[PDB]
Amino acid sequence: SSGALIPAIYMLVFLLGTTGNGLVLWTVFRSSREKRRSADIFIASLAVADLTFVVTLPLWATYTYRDYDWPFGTFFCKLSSYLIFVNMYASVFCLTGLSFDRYLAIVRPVANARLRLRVSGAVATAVLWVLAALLAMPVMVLRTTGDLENTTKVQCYMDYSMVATVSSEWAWEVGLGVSSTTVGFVVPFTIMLTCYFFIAQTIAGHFRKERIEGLRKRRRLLSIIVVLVVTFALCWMPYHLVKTLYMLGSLLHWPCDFDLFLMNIFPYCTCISYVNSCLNPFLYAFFDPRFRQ
Amino acid sequence: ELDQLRQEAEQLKNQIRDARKACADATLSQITNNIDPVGRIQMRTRRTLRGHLAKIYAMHWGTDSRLLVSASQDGKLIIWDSYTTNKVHAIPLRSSWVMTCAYAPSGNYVACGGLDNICSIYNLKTREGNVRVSRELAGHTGYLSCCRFLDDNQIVTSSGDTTCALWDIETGQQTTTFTGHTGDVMSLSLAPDTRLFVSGACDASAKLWDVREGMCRQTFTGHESDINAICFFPNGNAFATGSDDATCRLFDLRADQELMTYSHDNIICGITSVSFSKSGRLLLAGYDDFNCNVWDALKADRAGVLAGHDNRVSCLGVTDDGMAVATGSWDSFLKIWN
Amino acid sequence: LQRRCMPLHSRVPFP
Amino acid sequence: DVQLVESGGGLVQPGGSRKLSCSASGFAFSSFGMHWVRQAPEKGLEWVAYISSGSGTIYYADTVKGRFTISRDDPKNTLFLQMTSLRSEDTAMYYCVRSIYYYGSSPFDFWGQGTTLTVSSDIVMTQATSSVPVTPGESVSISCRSSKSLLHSNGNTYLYWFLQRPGQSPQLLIYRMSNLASGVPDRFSGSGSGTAFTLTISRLEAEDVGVYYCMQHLEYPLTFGAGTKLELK
Amino acid sequence: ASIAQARKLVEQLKMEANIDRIKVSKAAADLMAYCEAHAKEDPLLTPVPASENPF
Amino acid sequence: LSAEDKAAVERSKMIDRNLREDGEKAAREVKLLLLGAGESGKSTIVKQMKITTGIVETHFTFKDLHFKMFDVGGQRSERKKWIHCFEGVTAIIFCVALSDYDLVLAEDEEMNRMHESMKLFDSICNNKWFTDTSIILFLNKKDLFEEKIKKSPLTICYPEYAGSNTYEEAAAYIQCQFEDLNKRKDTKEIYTHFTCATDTKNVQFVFDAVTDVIIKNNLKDCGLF
Repeated sequence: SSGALIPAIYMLVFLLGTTGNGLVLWTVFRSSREKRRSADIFIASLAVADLTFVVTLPLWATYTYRDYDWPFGTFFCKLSSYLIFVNMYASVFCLTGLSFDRYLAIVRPVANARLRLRVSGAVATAVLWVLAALLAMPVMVLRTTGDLENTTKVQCYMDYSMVATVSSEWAWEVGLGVSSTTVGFVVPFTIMLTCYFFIAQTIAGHFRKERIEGLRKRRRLLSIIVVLVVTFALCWMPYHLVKTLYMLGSLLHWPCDFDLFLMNIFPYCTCISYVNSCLNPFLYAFFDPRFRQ
Repeated sequence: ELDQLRQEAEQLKNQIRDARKACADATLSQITNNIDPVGRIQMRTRRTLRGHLAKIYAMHWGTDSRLLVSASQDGKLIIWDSYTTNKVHAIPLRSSWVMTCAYAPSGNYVACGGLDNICSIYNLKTREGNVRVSRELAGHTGYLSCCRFLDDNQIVTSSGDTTCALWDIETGQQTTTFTGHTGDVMSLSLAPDTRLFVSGACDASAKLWDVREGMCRQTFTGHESDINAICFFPNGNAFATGSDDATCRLFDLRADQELMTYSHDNIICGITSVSFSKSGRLLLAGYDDFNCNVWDALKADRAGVLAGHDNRVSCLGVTDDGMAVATGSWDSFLKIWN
Repeated sequence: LQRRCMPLHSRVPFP
Repeated sequence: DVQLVESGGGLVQPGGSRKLSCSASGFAFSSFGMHWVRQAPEKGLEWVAYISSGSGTIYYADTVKGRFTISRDDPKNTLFLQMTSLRSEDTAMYYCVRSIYYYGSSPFDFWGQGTTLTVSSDIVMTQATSSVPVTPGESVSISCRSSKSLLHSNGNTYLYWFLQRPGQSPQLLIYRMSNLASGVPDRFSGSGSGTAFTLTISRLEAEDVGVYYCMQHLEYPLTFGAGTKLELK
Repeated sequence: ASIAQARKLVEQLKMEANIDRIKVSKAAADLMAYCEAHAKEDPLLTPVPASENPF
Repeated sequence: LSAEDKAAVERSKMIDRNLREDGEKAAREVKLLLLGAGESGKSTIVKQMKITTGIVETHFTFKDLHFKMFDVGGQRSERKKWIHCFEGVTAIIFCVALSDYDLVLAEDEEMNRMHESMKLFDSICNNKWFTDTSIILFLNKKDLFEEKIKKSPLTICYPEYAGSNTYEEAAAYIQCQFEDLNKRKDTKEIYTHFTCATDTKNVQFVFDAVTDVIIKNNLKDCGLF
């Protein structure tokens, strides 16, 4: 299109993300033993997801310089695609995970804490970590390599074989798209919304007195609630939004000019998604007054 | 009429101090300068023990160098096994505060007492098979600081107000009482041979008593701050003390003066537990700077950093035979180092 | 021009 | 006290089924393990079953592995058996033995009274001697031999000693070599090494008459000794 | 009350006064002799190579 | 390994499981502590909540929340060494009588008990071990103070007093000094409830205060500040 030589933003974005997640992991490794209060295991999981979500893309950054070619064989992109694809599920998993324990703890402490040693007792974390891999299994072998259709340049396109009836394969792509879109959207957004609303109601009930010292604390806490809810409630959809629009406009007439805008804007939602990962550590680790030394 | 008595007391202590000064002729440092250095030494976390969920205050090695007893703020008293890391017994207490524990030389009795101003003696080898309270000793209006066993029928306690007593187990009575201190007595360590013991108080003064008669034999006062730990040499010659002034000193029974002083500029913390290793060459000490230190006896030098903990070291002990040591710290851990 | 979804899994996509 | 009671008995035709029970009297039944032991009418004794605290180890023998079972319950302090079909070899004496295992423990402390029932590889203990005439007072030496060496890598032996007066249940005498029991005088003693072991006694008196046994506790199917009878001419 | 303590201190001091004292050099010699005598017993100074250490 | 070693293993695991059960059962109990001059009617205050033995303990529960009640009055020794045992206390119920500004009791040449209480409160609150522990203040008995202020101005004990002969301003003065005795501001807080032979109020106020402090502690531990 009009734009060219895109990865200028990508190098700096991945530099910032690598610096942030490396700092987070270095601090957590420099920290002490299990005495970490209630969420540092989740924070470490998020940090390692950020790491092995941002590590490997510079190859695709130099791709456009070395365009229409793969130098490392099929298996390399086989593993890279799965590694990147699992992480976007990992984020939507251990974000609701990081919110659920706080929701349990800050609603009714007298009634709660009964399931603290049951769900959070090294039980929910493992299943949350492995569910992403369990649902990313269907793409163990789906992206074999070929020379496009006529132009003899290698790329490991998503394999279109899916040996079945003619219409079954198309059903396969539409299912793997729609289910992927819905799973990380419909439910988890509801958990975060309802839990944050409940926490806001409880904290409003607790801080009835408008003390001068309490004014700053309450304003800060409410602002933190707002920013954490709004970042995920805005800047995570656009990739799913644009791909759902792709399917919808394939179904509808949706003229070829709109095809052109969809195609040339599709690279943008990439970075509009990576911003979530690069901002999560700044959102969470930085606000801590300890700042992990 | 107290002024004249005060002035004879002043002149008497003045001439006693003058005699003490005249007695000394030379320092031990340059006499023992020719002793070969021991060199660096490295210890390792050979074994670990866990199961407590709260603070740990005191421990005591048994007479056979195989059994261990440790207390906690949680109302449990568990007895360990040194070798295989097995749990043998659990003793649920009545009062939930413990500051000292003791182990009988006959391997049949244990004692534990704390803020309740009460002393409890327990029986292990019972026919039925469960531990039971044997007798309760009461009469002290103060917090206990240490309990030690002289034999299977005598208990010695260092009280908190001004006194230390000598109980007997046959009848719930008192054989004698000891008075003469002003502050609160912190430690009471028996001697290897059972006719002497010293119990320093919170007035920077240490008094040596006699078990049978009951008179203050000697009296020492050289430190500036409180005394927090006392121990003896393997024989009945000398003893060493520890204070809150970031220093440790040792004296002599016959010389009745000071011998050596340990000081290093970077040390600013305090002293909690002190013990002497066998053969009388190495003196160990646990400090308040999250670390434990080892020193040479006859020379002022440092040998290593026996420290891998994450909080203050509370209790420290040495086995009778001398196989290893033990350091129970503020956290709910316990490590045997060899 | 009339190209058939070559950006779908080639250029820089992870669908 | 530590008194125990056994219940159940009588004659049953072959193929019948019964249950036997033992009751505890105040000795913290929920913290100790216990066994059952078979006593042949004119022969030695046999081990039949075993249960431990917490229903963890439910070991059995190697001859009655299928026809017998054991069940326990912490409340009411009772232990049970079940029988399915009895052959002519099941008629014998049935006992109860309490045992606790920890560091400085003395297993096989107290024994019961027993009840009567009329139907109507493995280490070997030699104990070659069977009867030895003895005087009213003298030193008597008793010896036994084993198949395998009893010395374990830890450094402790695993042979026990016992005694049984006529018409009375046995009692412990030496729970481990060179360790005197609880409740017995100091006249007894013992020494041995390797596989051959010998029991030595200083003085005699007209209460030591009885039969002496021999145990072993390395390999789980405990094999009893032969027994030596003293007549005291 | 306080005067009684003052007197008691006076008798304590006069009893403490009549104590003989040995020379410090003798104490130093005794300590060195004990150290050199028992220097070969402690396993902390010379670690047991393989066997005589329970651990 | 011989069978005795295995048997020791099961015994050890049983003891361990008993220990963990006991710890988890006893981990959900809150601890409270008391301090005072001694003539503050502490026994009476205990009696209202209720409806040589230096340390006395009591238990009481209201609407399913177990409380543990303490006392440290009977020690009569130096406080600098035995205070570090109670580093886990959730709250401290400091109580002092306010009407006894007059009627010198300790020594005629010595000052009134008000300044002694102030010094004791300063020492208790500013100690380094309790840097993150809330403090709750109660005033013992009031109606006698109300009937004595009419016959005697409050400035007889306070030279810098400048108020009138009314209850409210003099009270606000008193908790003004009690509040600004502290020098560590944001972490702690003081409540200063007035109880004078009133039932059903002390337990409710204690419940509200302990809920506030526990929720603040959990929020701090959750990394939200």
